[PDB]
Amino acid sequence: ACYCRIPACIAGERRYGTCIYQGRLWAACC
Repeated sequence: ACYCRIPACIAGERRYGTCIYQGRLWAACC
């Protein structure tokens, strides 16, 4: 599954895109 994260993905995840909520930009991390 993919998670929304700030400021970076966590261990063993890779960034594939972006989430938008609460007026902020999140890394989509899978």
